[PDB]
Amino acid sequence: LGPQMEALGASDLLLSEQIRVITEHRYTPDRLQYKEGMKLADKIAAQEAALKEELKVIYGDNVDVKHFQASPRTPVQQLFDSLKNAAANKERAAKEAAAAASPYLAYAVTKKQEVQADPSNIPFDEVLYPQLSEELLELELSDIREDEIALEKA
Amino acid sequence: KKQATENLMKLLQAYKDIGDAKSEPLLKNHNPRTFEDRDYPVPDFRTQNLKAGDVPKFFDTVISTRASAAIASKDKFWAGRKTEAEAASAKASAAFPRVAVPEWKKGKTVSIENLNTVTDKYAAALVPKRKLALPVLPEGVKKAVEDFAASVGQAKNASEVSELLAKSLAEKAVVTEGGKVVEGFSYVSKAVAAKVIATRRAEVHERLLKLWAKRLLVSPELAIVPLNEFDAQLASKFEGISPKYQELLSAVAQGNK
Amino acid sequence: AKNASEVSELLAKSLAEKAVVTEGGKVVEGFSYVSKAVAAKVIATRRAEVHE
Amino acid sequence: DRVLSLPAVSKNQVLENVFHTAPKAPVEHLEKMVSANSKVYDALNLQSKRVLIWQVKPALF
Repeated sequence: LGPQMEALGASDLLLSEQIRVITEHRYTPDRLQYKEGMKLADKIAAQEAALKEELKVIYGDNVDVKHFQASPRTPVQQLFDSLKNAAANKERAAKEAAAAASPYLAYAVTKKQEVQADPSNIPFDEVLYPQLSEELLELELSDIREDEIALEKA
Repeated sequence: KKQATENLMKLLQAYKDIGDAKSEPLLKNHNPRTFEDRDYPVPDFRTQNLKAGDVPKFFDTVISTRASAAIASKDKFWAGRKTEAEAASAKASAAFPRVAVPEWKKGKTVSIENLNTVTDKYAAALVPKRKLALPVLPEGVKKAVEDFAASVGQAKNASEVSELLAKSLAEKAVVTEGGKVVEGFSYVSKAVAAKVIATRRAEVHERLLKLWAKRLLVSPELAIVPLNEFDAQLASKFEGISPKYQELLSAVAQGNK
Repeated sequence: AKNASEVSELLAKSLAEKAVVTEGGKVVEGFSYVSKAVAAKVIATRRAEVHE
Repeated sequence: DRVLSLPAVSKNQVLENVFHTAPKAPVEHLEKMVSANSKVYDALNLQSKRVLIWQVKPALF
């Protein structure tokens, strides 16, 4: 089994990295499944980059995506982290408005930050499109179900 | 270009109206796996004459043809669905709001106040139509509680008390749409979904381990051939199997002595 | 508002669970006490141990 | 032939169909309109550093 000794989400490596080593262990580079698995890992890496860039404003550059990927932050946790840096963000917005080239630009940055300061204005797709978020969940479980069906038949 | 843009927006609305009229799931028609026929006659490779390296190429061929057919089936549905939507959009009237732009007159001069009110409409669009009523503890309420806690001498932990109050209030946060509370709204957070996936993966993963354990306990010699190299040994006839591991497996099967 | 009353009940309980002891109006530091309910619970389990 | 019992559509193919295009950020629409509107303020506001009022209307003397 080699790399498969641990579950797809219980490794210290990133999800895109674990998929790569699993594909290399399950199939040879010439197989069709190998190409599809490598392309899949690249898509996961693209999602990881987008996931990082949305949180780098709170935790800095060293977001530790693997921690957030394995255990996403609860909305309650996201609220308390929004308030943790709320003071530093308000002061940073003030110096950004002072560094604005015109009064209109200062009004825009202050109005923009005012919306982003409200934790209720944080967009949650699970609230805006609940039927979509549940489908995204069962999308993963359906892929897992396919593997279970193969094991159950064996 | 404005006419085409309006026609596009009209088509987007038509797609929404027809999809909502069918009440069909959002990803059902976007997931190509819903178009795949799993009850396919599945041609038996034991009939087609294939050599050692031919079986994996044959399987990849069958998969490619099945995958291509499902892709073509989704395109066939999307072609019919697009035709249905284009007709419905043609026989429809578009009534959409105009872009919020600063008020400008040939002889006049725009003022900062108008520019700011237009910017306010942009910030109003950033506000989601539906949002969580996450309670932010006001300073007036925060200190009022801390003062009462210190009055009963619990000043040593008055701050910690305010943390429990905030958490307990957030755990029961309600959802609001258009500023009014939406009754009977249920949601699953990303953390819960990821937790379900994590446990669901562990269930199948340990099931996979249990599967192989039975094989290796009875026949440990299977470990001498790597899983990725197994397919390169198959053939249509048993006598056609590559002998690269045939003799080795027979010897290891006799045991350590 | 649907549960605002229930919230006040959790606040009161959480505050009482950490109630402090005062003597002469001033908080007594380092004061430990065992309530009658805890003592009775210990006796109940202690009796069940010997009884079984 | 257990491989033939699996779904032929790969997970990569599913993701490229559901996520065919990277979605634009909601705030980028504001930032782009604001950056353009900044030039409008620069064009027509008697208080800006650069103003066209002296370019269009030269002088009254």
